[PDB]
This record gives sequence, C-alpha cells and structure tokens, in this order.
Amino acid sequence: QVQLQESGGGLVQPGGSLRLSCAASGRTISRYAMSWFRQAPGKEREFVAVARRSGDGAFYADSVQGRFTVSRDDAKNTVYLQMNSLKPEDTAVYYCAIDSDTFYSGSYDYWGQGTQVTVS
Amino acid sequence: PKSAILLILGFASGLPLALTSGTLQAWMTVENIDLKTIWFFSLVGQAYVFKFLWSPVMDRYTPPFLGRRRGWLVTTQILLLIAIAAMGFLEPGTQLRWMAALAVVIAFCSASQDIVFDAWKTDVLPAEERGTGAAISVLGYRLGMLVSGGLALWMADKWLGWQGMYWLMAALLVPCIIATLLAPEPSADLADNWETLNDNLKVIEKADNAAQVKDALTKMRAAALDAQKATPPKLEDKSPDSPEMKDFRHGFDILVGQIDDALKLANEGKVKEAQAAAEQLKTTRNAYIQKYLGVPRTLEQAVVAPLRDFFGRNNAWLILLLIVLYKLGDAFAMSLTTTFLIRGVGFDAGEVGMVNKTLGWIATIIGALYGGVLMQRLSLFRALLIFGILQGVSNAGYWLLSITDKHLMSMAVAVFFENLCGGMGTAAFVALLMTLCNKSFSATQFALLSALSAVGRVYVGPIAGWFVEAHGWPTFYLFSVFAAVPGILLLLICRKTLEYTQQTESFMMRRHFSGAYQFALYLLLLGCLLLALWLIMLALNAIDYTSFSFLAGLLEVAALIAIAGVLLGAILDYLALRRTEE
Amino acid sequence: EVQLVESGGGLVQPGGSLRLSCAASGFNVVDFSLHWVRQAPGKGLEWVAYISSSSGSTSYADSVKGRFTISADTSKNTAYLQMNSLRAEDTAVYYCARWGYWPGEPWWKAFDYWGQGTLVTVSSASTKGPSVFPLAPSSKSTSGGTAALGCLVKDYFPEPVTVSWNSGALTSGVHTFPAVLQSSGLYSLSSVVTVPSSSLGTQTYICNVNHKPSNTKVDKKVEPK
Amino acid sequence: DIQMTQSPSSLSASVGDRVTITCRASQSVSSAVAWYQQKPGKAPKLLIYSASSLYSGVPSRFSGSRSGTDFTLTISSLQPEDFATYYCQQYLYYSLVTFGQGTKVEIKRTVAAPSVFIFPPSDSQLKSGTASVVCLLNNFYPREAKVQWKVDNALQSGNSQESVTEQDSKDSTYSLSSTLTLSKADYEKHKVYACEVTHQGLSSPVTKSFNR
Repeated sequence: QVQLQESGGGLVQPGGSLRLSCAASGRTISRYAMSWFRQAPGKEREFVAVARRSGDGAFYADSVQGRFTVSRDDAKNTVYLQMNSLKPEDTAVYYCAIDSDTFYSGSYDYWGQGTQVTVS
Repeated sequence: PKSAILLILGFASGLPLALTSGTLQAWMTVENIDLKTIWFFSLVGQAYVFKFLWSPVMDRYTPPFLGRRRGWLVTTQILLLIAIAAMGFLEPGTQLRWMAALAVVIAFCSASQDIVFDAWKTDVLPAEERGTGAAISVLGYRLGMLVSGGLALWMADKWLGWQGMYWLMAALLVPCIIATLLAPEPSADLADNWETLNDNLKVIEKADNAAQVKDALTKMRAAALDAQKATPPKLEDKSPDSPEMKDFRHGFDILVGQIDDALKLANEGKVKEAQAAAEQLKTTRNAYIQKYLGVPRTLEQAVVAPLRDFFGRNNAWLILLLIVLYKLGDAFAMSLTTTFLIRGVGFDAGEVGMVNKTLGWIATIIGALYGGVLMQRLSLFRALLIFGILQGVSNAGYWLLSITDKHLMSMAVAVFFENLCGGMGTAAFVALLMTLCNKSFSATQFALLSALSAVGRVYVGPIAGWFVEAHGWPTFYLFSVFAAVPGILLLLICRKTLEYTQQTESFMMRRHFSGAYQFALYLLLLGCLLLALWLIMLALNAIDYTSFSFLAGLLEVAALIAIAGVLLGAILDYLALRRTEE
Repeated sequence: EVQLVESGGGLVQPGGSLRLSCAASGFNVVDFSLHWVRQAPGKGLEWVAYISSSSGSTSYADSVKGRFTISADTSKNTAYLQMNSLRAEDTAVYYCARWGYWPGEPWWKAFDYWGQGTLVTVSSASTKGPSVFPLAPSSKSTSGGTAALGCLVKDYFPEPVTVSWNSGALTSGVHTFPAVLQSSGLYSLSSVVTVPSSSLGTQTYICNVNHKPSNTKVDKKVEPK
Repeated sequence: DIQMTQSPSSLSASVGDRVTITCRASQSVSSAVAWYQQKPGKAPKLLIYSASSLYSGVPSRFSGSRSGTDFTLTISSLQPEDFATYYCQQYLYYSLVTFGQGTKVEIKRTVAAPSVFIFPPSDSQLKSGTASVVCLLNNFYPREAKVQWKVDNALQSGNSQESVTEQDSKDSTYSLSSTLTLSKADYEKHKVYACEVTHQGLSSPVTKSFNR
C-alpha cells in the first residue's frame, strides 16, 4: 500500500520554535523531489522548500533564511522542517508534496492531510 | 581535507607492519609451526632497517602517470594488495612453502611505501603546517599499529579467520588507494622539465614522418614555459628578482622564440628547414646561456646527487650530530622502564603493563597534538628548545618514584607526563626532519636522516643494563635526566642556521675552509665500506661454515673511524659558523 | 577615440563568398596579431583564423582550412577575412580579437581587447517587406487592469534589430522577447510590456525600430492616416 | 576524452556563498590559461590571465589558482552582477588555441512567486494571415516549468514553442514564454486563448484566458 506519515502541529507557544517530520512508506523516496507547502490565512499556499533526487539540488523560499530550516535524513527516509521565532500571523497549514511523476508538474494523486502549526 | 589525507596515508604506512612479525608468528604457533631456520626469514626485519638502499630510484624516475610521488605511491600500494591477497590464499597446511619469501616481498613493498609517503609529506606541506602534519601522521600510524596488532587478531580468532583476515586488510587498504588518487600533487619542474625538453629535441632529429615535428615542438614549448618560472640550483636563495634570475628568464625567452620559429616552419609543411631550425636551437643551447642544468641522464648522478647536495651545505655536520643525539633521554628511559617497574618496584606485570600501554598511547598522542598546535603558533627553534627541556625534566619522575613509596597513582602520573613530553619532542623532531630536506632529493635524504636517528637509539641496551645492575635505579634515572643536556646544547649552538632557513626558506652553500671536508667524507666512505664488508662477512657466517672472532674488533674499528670523521666534520662546521659570525 | 569596429554582413549568394573587415582605432594592426574568433548562436567560442603582419604568418583552423583566406593592410589599418564556398554551419558572430607580441606581458594577457561582433549569416533568404506594429489598446483584452502594449514585428532580413521606446527614454517594464522560429525561415519577436493605463491620453506611443545592415529606420505609432 | 569518475557532478548553492569553477588541460600547458566573462549580448571581458595574475580595472572579488593541470577560478562574494558565462581558454601557441565549454549559473535569492500572464494580440492581426499569442511566467525561480494550450480543454502540441529567458543586459527580468502561432484556418476552431502552465512554483497548473 501507499501511506504518508506526518507529525506535529498544534498549539505553539510565543517566542519558541517547532520541528516537524514528513515521511512516506510504500513509495520509493529516491529519485523524486520532496516539497513543503505553507499557508497562512492571508497568503496563498506559499512555497517552503523543495529537494531533488538525493542532495543534487535544493531550493528554498522567502521564510527559509533565519526562520525555517530543512533537514534530510537518509537513514529514516524523512524530511524535517524547523521553525523559529513565530510571528503571530504564522498560523500555517503545512502540506507535504511527493511527485509520483518525473515531470515535476506538481500533480498530487495521493492525497495527504498535512500538518497544521497554529500559533496563539 | 588535507588533514584527512595525511591521517589516512599514515594509516596506510602503518598497516602492513604487523602481518610480517606478530600475526604470522601467531598463525605458525596455532598451526604448530616453529618458523625457524627457513633461511628467508630474519630478512623481513632487515627490510625496514635497510630501506635507504633503494631510495634513489624513487626520485630519479618519474612514472608515466600521475606525478613522481603519487604514481610511485599507487604502484607500491597495488603491489602490496596483490602480495597480501596472495599471502592470504597461500596455505601452510602442507608445508611452510615460500611463506617467508612472500613476507620478504611484503616487507620490501612496505618499506618502499614508507619512503614515498615521507617524501610526499615533505614536498606538499607548508612551513606552518609541518607540525600538524607530523602529529596527524603519527596519530594515523599508531592507529594502524593498534588495528593490526589486537583488533584484527581478535577478529580472526572469533569471526573471520586467518583466511579472511588478509583479505580484510587489503579491502581496508583500498580506500586509502582512492584517497591518494584524490591527493594533491606537488610541483617538480627544473631537472625533469629539461629532461623532457632534451628527449623531444632528440626525437626531432630522427623525425621523418612530418607529423611528429609538431607534437614534439609543442611538448618542448610547454616544458620551456614551465621551466622558465622555476629556480635553478645555486640560485635558490637569490629568488626575489635577481639579475641572474633575469638572465635565466631571458635565455628561456629566446629558447621559446626559436621553438615558435621552428613551429611556424613546420606548420607550412616544411620538414628540412624545421630540422635546421631545431639544429640552430641546439647550437644556441651550447652557448653560454647554458648556465644551469639537471642531474639526470646518467646512472652515477642518480646516486651521487643527494649526498653531494646534503654534504655541500653549511651546518651539515652539526645537524647530523643533533639528529644522532636529540631523543637520547627517552631511549634511556624506555630501555628499562618495564624492568624497573617489575623488579625495582613491587608491581604485577599484567595490569601495570596494560595501564602503561594505555597511558603511554594516550599521553604521547596528546603531547604530539599539543606540540603541533603550539608549533603552528610558534617558531621551530623555540618550540624545539621548550620541548627538549620539558622531555629532559620529565625523566625525573622515575627518580621521584624510585625514592618514594609504592602507590600506583604516582607511577601513573609519572608515566603520563613522560609520554606526553615524548610526544611533544616527537612532533618537533619530525617537523625538523621535514624542514631539512630538498624536495628534489627528499626521499633519499629523509630516509637517510631517519635511519641515522634510529642508529643512535639502537646502542642503548648494554650500557643501560650495566649501569642499572652496577649502581642502582635512582642513580640510573638521575643520569638519564642528566643525559638530555647535549641535545639542548646542540639546539642552542645552531640557532642561526635554523632562523636563516625559517626566513629565506633556502639552505646556504659552504665555501670556506680547505678540503678537509673531503678528507672527512673519505673517512665516512671508508667506514661505510668496512661496515658493508662486515655485513657480508656476517652473512657468510650465517651459513655456519666458519666462525671468526675478529669481527667484533672490526665493527668497533669501523665505528670509531666513522665517529671520528663525524666529530671532525662537526668541529669544522662550528668553527666555520663562528668564522662567518666573526 | 579608441575602439575596434568590425563590418561585413550583407547580401551575398547562399554558399558563396563574402569579405569582412576589422578596423581598429587607437592601435596599429602591425603591433598586434589579429585573430578571428567565431561563436555560434547558443554555443561556445572557437578560434577561427589568425594573421600576423610582422612576419607575414597566417593560419586557419582544420575545420575551415582551404576555403577561407585572411589578409590585412596596414596603411588602411585594418584586416580582412574573405570566406569562399560557405556551408550552412558557417553562420555565427565573428569577433576580431587581438594578441600581443612575444615576449612580455602583452603575450600573456591573451585577447585583452575584443570586438562588438558581426553576425555573418549564410542562407538563401529573399526580400519581402516586414510589418511592424504597436499593440492597439483594445478594451476587450484584460479589461479593468494594466495594459499589455508592445511592439511586434513580422520579419527582418537582417536579424539584428534595435528597438527603443520613447526615443530611448524608458526601458523598464518591456520584456524583450527572444525571436521565435517562423515556418517562413525568418524571425518575428513581439516585445510586450505590462504597464498601468495611466498614460492612455497623455503619453504618446512611440516605438523605434532600427535595421543596421538594411539601413532602415521605422517609427511606429497608433495614429490615423 | 578521459575524465575522472566522480559521483557528485552538480552544484546548488545560494547567493553570498563562495563559488569555484575548474577545468583540466589534456596535456601540460604551463600557466597559460585565461578566464573570460561574457555577459549576454556582448563581447567577453578578460577577468583573469596567467591563471593567477590580475591587471587593473577588475574587482578584487575574483581570483584564480593552478595545481598540476587543474585550473580553478574563485568568486568570494556572489553579487547580482556576477551572473554571466565563464570561459577558460588555454592559449599556448597562436595556432593551438582552444576554448573551454563555459559555465553559467542562474540567480539565487528570495522567492517572488511566479506570475502567470496571457498576452494575446488584437484581432486586427488576422489581416496578415496568422495569429500568435504569448503565455509567460514573470518573476519566477527556479527554471523547470512547462506550458500547454488547453483551449476548450483540447490538448495542443507542436505549434506551442517554449523558451526560458535569461537576465539579458537590458531589462534584467526572469520570464518563461510559450508562444502559439496559428493560421486563419485554425481560427475557426479556437476563439478564446487559454494557457495552462505547470511549474515547481505552482502546486496546481494555472489556466488563463482572455475574452474577445
């Protein structure tokens, strides 16, 4: 079968931090690009970060320098998103995007619930 | 990055030592084999002592791949892997076979690897990183000894076995092979570049097919451009834009001009006029613009050149005396430390020996690393002086132990301190040795200097035993403390040459005094020939056909002659240094 | 007053012959060997030929040898490259670089001064009048937002086209769109600009088009006849 | 034709990170290697010569070095003006001049989300016998994207031409173009111009149309 494992979210205290993990079991992680998606109530589904096959390429968003951090774990086959100094507007639903096709079009056939980091 | 390379290369240089001495003897004892009177053995140990013999081949010949150092390293390492795998495949079940012969081959390959690795270390490291490189290489070599001695033996005992152990060691050596493939390569221009110049010029004379004129002339042009920026021998100290350097540049300028002229003719399809142009190039070669050239193209030079290089310098004999007697105190302490702990004090052999092993290992590693960092932050002479004084003073811990009570903590503290100071002195000594070489004949000179350092350490046993059995232990250790003063005196005597080499980075050339240096060299050569004759006589005596008693007198006569030559050379060197001072 | 100007693109027979000139002002062609370098559209550089007038030496690349011939005149202070029996792969931008004399630092700073390039294109294209027009501000497209104006063309016999807006007074906002392939074998860009409509009745719509090899200058505006 | 076997063959680094470019000479060349920077639509400029030496006029940001037959060019502080194409040329003899391949690396900075715009011409273009429209991704990064023409939910292929634009030396934009050119006969089947684009920066494809 195909399953996506997500963790985290919930109430976040002010001035703190958070660390979320995303993994997929039943699908080959290798050779496909893993991306994260943010959404505050007032923005679009803004970008977070994307990683190509292994560590060959990696792209980052507005809120990566100083605010978020992306970690790749080869042993556990999972990706970690790290937060810092959450603004009160950061009430953010997080989506985990796995592309089953090499075209990188962004088509999502396997639906995932996604995490939700809500502040205040 | 470079430090990882140094660590892994030191690991490689230390890996093959144990399989020819300890693991092999364990394998024989398990299989009920004596490993005696095989007539090939007792030469495995002699490879490491006499590895300086086949050194000039390592720097005379440039293999046709990688560089001069890296190519030799890869060939030696792959030969080692093939030999070790063959040793694993061989089965002494039927009989001993040529197992000792394979061991001798492996010993020779390992000694060659040591030579080439030392030469590469000398060539690549900068002045500041010499201590750090020495410390990391020492760390790697001790790690190699540790893994080969106990860990591999245990693994063969429990899981792998004697059959798979050697394949494991080969598989562990492979990553260092890709490491040295990835390693940096130094620069070596003048003699080699002029040699390829001459080779292609001679090929131009035989050129008949109208196409190898162009490629040959291209090779000559690249070589001439490379050799333009290098410095010639006897002009090393006059490096910063000297008039002689300017004339060197001017001559190579004209040479490249003539190469372009001949290449212009050969691009037009002409051959005969191209040949005449190369003839004109050779004619202008013969003129007075030829001021400096190289050692190669003769067999005798490949051997004679490093010796004349080293013994033409100034401070050549004082450096020899410093190398002979700098770590004398550590040798005197180590020669009978364990006998002292067993008989001079009432301690058990097993636990005390094991704790001494661990403490000495850790303490010498820490001392070497701390000395490397401090030497990175300091000059060489000051660090040598500080570390020599410290290693001389630390010996007194054993006198303190021998007069004091019988607590284990005091012994542990004294051992830790002594091994720490030993590591510091070791790092400084290897830094000095890497400084003293030439980067053209680095392999031969480094091997000779290392063997010379070990020579002074060899003859400590009988005197230490006689002193300890005649006068006692506390007197012996007070004497051992008092023995570290000559090395410090030698360091303080020759500080001017050390600072000159630290500043200008080039060794000077001796010119004063009469041909007494030649007489001293003749004395040394005669002593070496007498030692060779004595060794051949001992080899003939090994067959047990006839035994003689005058060999003992011959050996000491040769030793006295050699030492007299060295002392005369050293006093002349010091007199010349005080003469140029005055 | 110092520069190195190249010329020579023009109308020739396809697969025929054509001579290019490289005239250098500020330095004489005697003192520096003159090299012709070709860069194909989209690919890397490659050295084509050289001439040295000090010794009369001359050389050509293997893939072009036997057909080209490079000469020079020092009284007129220029060099020439005559190309005969051209092939389809020959079309490229030709730069006329210089190289100093051996010995010295002049030799080591190879190709220190370069040239703006000349697009020598070989083809069997013919002559027909192009049609350059500004985008009329039609209300149907993107009603209620910013106007997507621009200047779009249909052909040009010489590919190099110099487009400027309002006599070269403004540059921001117009996306210079690289020419797309036509089934007719020519190239027709469409430089579009996305700007607010605050200047529909105040700022006039002036588009300037310059064809240098064709020596043609066109001013385009949406005005009644 | 012989190159060292290496597992990591690509690089991905952001602005302000030290960057290096390397090229190896096939045979010994000495220190005769020069480094040129060519900005789009201009003749190349001499950055480095002798592989380590520098003249006047160039910023002190760029540096070079050689080891063996390897030559390297280093940039310490990446800048908005450093995005051009870079060539290493060996220039041993007049006739044996050879150029390298060239290395161009795009712009890494804070992400402005892509803008999808449709650019149809007026209906007056039909007089000339053709109709060509543009669909463009304005101010987007990274490069990987594609466009199709879902006009009335009908797939189009062949007549759609895709091209990414570089930061030219005039306007310094970042746009991606999909141009459709159709004839008068094709005008009877498609009336409203709609483009659907898929980008890494678009979680869902964008469909855009204009009303006439």
